[PDB]
Amino acid sequence: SRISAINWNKIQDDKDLEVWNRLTSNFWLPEKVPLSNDIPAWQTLSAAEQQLTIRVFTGLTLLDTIQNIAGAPSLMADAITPHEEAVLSNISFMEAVHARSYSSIFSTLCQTKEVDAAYAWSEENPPLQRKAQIILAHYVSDEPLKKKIASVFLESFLFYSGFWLPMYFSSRGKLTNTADLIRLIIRDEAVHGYYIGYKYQIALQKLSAIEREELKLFALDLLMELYDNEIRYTEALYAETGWVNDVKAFLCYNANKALMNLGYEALFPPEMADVNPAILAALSPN
Amino acid sequence: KLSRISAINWNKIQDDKDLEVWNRLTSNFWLPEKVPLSNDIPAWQTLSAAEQQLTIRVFTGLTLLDTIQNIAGAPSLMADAITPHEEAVLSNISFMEAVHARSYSSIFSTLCQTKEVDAAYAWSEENPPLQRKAQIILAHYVSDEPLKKKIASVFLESFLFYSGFWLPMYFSSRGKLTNTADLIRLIIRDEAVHGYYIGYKYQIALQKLSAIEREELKLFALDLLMELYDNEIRYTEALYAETGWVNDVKAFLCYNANKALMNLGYEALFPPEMADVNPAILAAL
Repeated sequence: SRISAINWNKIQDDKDLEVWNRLTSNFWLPEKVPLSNDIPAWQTLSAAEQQLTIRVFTGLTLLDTIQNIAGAPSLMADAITPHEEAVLSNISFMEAVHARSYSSIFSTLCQTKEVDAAYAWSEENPPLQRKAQIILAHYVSDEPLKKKIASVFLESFLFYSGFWLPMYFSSRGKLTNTADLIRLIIRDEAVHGYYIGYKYQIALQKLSAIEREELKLFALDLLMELYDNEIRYTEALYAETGWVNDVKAFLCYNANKALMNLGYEALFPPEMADVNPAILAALSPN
Repeated sequence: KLSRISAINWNKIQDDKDLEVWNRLTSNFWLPEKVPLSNDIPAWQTLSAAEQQLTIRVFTGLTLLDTIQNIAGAPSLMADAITPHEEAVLSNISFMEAVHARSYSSIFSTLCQTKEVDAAYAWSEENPPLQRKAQIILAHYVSDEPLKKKIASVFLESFLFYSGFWLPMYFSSRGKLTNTADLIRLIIRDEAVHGYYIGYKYQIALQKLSAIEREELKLFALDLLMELYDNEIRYTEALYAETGWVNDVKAFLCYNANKALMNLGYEALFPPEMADVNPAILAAL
């Protein structure tokens, strides 16, 4: 028995139709955002701030390119309902839109030499290569639940973390339209992690207690590995700024969200995940 | 990073047509919800029990093909992309295939009866022709013959598919089911670009092969087209049996088989005498 025609009037899990409706309904393209209105704001940023922004965004671009190419697609083979497969094909597509959005921003605000140098930086940056390597290794592996754990960490932790910068600038009245575009990405990202995290939880109920325990420990070890590598990434990128400690706190905040999307309890105490209300205000994240 | 996957750069297009198609397909985004299907409810009851059943089975068969294209087709063409932008384009195509398929359940929900719909599904799960065409195309998508996969997908989209759109487009000319006709038009606006683009990439791949290999593929194409053609003929003679339009369809099958070959860069296989179709039908497409 091959493939059967999909019946959307035979939903097997109401969650599938809900996410499908939310994701498709929230469709958008970078051309829909008035990025050109940030050109003046861009001009008020220091040379150091401009480089920082470009490198950060190139980093996010790498992550979504992977999610578009290997991430979302590697989960489609593990879907437990035909409707899930359709939703995953929408997620994969939107990851392409997300990756494409950064080029939109580069075309509108930056100079070619400046952007090309950033792409060269991303090719050699240690922490960025390592994080891409780690996740990608799980995506090509044989263990489905580990692919989902990696995917949620990529979306609810690694990604969100890069959103601090546009959100900070926006709180200062700079790059407000780019910030709007990032909130469009977050609106998708929040649902992606939630959904994939939910499917992970269901798969867990079908396993022995010994097996759930092995995955829980795996989850925490992978998180600490990605977390500490993200701290190093952060300390090098924001070396100047004076914003390193704010970003770190943001990392812990999102790591807790990644964990709960997986069905686990928050791991970082409030004293480590205290995000400036200005960032939270201007945010609208998970 | 390193030599692994690199961040995609849309300001360094490697083939202008990748950007063109990306913009056209994303610009044409749509969902079945955007179509006032309900406005077709009245006209729907003006059809006999035979017509309704026929229609529902045609749409079920089409639903089977898109589901395949969404999960197996488009996705298998991924590994064969020759530019990063093509990969992103194929992911959009794969997504829209899910929208196409989902659209049919919308039509059933808005105009049919549960028992009546589940009837078509059981039918497709055993209809000899349908299961065979699905078996043929799907066998290629699973293999490691990149160019054959492209030939197969072009046949699945520019030939196998359009062959079912005839019916809905007739009602359009007549006056019945006008909103469903708008929907089908949206699916066609996508389908036409899909065959064109993939046929385009197929031709790029051909120039890189030896002269003997191109002839080999060129022959393989005709051998696959005919096998699906006769299997399609058997499919048409059955469903449209009653009605008395089988001839109209047999003539439509040939029309789209020539257009599918053109997407691959080949010459027409059926002379205009066999691939002729009512001007009204064509005027709706």
